[PDB]
Order: sequence, then C-alpha cells, then structure tokens
Amino acid sequence: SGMAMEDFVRQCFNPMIVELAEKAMKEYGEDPKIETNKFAAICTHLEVCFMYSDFHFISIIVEPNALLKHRFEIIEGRDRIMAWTVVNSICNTTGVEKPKFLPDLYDYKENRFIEIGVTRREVHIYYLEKANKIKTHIHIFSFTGEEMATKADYTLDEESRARIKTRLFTIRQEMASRSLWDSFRQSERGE
Ligand SMILES: O=C(O)C(=O)CC(=O)c1ccccc1
Ligand SMILES: [Mn+2]
Ligand SMILES: [Mn+2]
Repeated sequence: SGMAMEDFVRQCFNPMIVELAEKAMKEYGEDPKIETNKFAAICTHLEVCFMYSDFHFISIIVEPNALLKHRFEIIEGRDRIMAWTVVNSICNTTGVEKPKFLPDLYDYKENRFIEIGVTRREVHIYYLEKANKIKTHIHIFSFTGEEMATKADYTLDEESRARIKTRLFTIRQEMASRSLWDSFRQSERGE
C-alpha cells in the first residue's frame, strides 16, 4: 500500500522537515500517503540542504553570537514566489548573475549559488545529468556515502561533508533493514 515507507519517513526525519515536505506535496497536487517514495526523497533533500547550511558563519564554524552572518542563504523549502524573492535580494546585495533555474543555497563567502543534488543512483552519472540541465555550483550526495562537486571544489570542510554522507549512508541501511531500500532506489528515474 505504501504505508511502510510513509511510516518510516515520519520517524526518520524531524517534524519541521516532515511538515515542509507535506506542504510542498499538497501545493502541487501530491498526496504524501500515496507517493511515498517521493515523500522520502523530498524529506532527504531538505535535510541535506539544512545540514549543509548548519553551523556556518562569516568564515567560521559555531555550534551563535549576534554580529555573525550566516554563511548560507537557504532557497529550497520556500514556495516559488518567496524562492525567487530571495534570489532577487541576493542579486541586488552582491551583484551576482541571476540564475535561470532555482538553486538550493547561496554561499556568501564564495559568492555563488549552489545546486544540491541527492541520488540513490551513482553519483557521477547524476552529476553529469544535472550539469547538462544547467555559474551555479553543483554538489551531489549519494545514499552510499559519495559526493561529487564542480571542479573538485567541495565548499565545506571534510567533517561537515562527512556528517551529511554518514546521515545518508545511515538512511540507506535503516531502509535496507526494513526491506525498503531496493524499492526506494528503483523508483528514481534513470538507471
Ligand atoms: O532536484 C533538486 O535537487 C532540486 O533541488 C529541485 C528543485 O528545487 C526544483 C525547482 C523547480 C522545479 C522542480 C524542482
Ligand atoms: Mn531546489
Ligand atoms: Mn537540489
């Protein structure tokens, strides 16, 4: 029925992530109870976008004093209007070229937008498909603990990246234990 994946998703992710994913799905005519893999992919992509942004200020790491600037602006998880409202703001502030497609983050240290990709397939092939459908720096994470980033520029320190890669390796294993991995993987478009 999809009950099994749906319940896994609700206990895997925190309630903010879950609410945001449900919100995104209802907005576009999608029921979280029915398209349960999508439900899991939407949550996972949010968590990675938030993990990537956590703790980073200007350029230092803090786990938060009042004069610090957040290193990253977060564009994902906002409706389209708001999403574009925020990109316009960054473009006025910084003078950066406005991208043609919505990105996921803006990095105020490097002054570039970031496309974060997450895939159950292999990391390189997915990177290449994303680089073809797009200036915007791309960074892909796989569920098996890999990443690929534009020009071998990984933006963050290794410990930060290890935290996201381990988070994702762990979701795979937890799903795998429940005999849900194989079907979650297979549902992703492409080989
Ligand atoms: O797939 C991703 O990694 C996205 O980050 C997708 C995204 O934001 C989007 C924006 C406009 C239309 C459809 C997807
Ligand atoms: Mn996005
Ligand atoms: Mn993305």
